[PDB]
Amino acid sequence: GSHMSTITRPIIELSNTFDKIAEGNLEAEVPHQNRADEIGILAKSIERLRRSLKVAME
Amino acid sequence: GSHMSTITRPIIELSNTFDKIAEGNLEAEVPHQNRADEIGILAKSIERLRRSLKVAME
Repeated sequence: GSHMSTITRPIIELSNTFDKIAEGNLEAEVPHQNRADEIGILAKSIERLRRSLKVAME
Repeated sequence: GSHMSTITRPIIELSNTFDKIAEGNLEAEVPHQNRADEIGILAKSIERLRRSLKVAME
């Protein structure tokens, strides 16, 4: 592919985050958490799901 | 105006999906699964996580 645009950057990062969640890793950090636009909200949603997983394992 | 725009439609749908996942619901379906662009790939990632949750419960 091409890294000419920064739109691919957040999408690739979110993909890696989903993998770590599926594997049962509750230590990885979610990216773009400090964003304000719709991308920021989506990242926050992932973080919420991660927290719920930790509670279940506990 | 904003409602007419389809930019908010996919983000809102993804949010609802995250909620259903957090609640332990493995019956809800993921939207935009048939998409080809980066949005389609992201939806597929959510579906994979949902499947993993079902395996853990079972």
